[PDB]
Amino acid sequence: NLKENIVWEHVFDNCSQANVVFSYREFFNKELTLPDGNCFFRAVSTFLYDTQNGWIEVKNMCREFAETNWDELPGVHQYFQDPEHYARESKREGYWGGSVEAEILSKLLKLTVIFWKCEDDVWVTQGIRWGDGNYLTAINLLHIQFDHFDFLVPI
Repeated sequence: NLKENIVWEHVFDNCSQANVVFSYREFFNKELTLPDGNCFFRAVSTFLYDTQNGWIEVKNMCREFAETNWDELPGVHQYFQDPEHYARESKREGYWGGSVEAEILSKLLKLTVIFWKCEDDVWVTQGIRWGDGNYLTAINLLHIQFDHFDFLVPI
């Protein structure tokens, strides 16, 4: 029961986490992303544009929100000194998206972002969430081994 039986526990700022056990195919259809280091941005691109091909625009909008709204990003502050530092690192070859950008996008887009942990391509066992919504009002990502992210579309 994804709408009522989840015990989300505060982590930090707008981030919470939970043990939540379900076969993801009962609630979602999975859309694969290219297995490169841009997979997080590819998954969000699929949500925004119906194609993973716009992943650079997602990286761009994260950098821009860091510049215009730096004060609202305490999670980002744990890892980056200022917006210019974030822009420098996120443009680098080999940068991998994740929790930093989940915070940024939840606040830029004003919706919830959820990472659903799944290690056997069937069963989710944990969630981590930025924002206060449930999965129907969220960007849902399947978070599998080696920090690969695929996109999940609610049924």
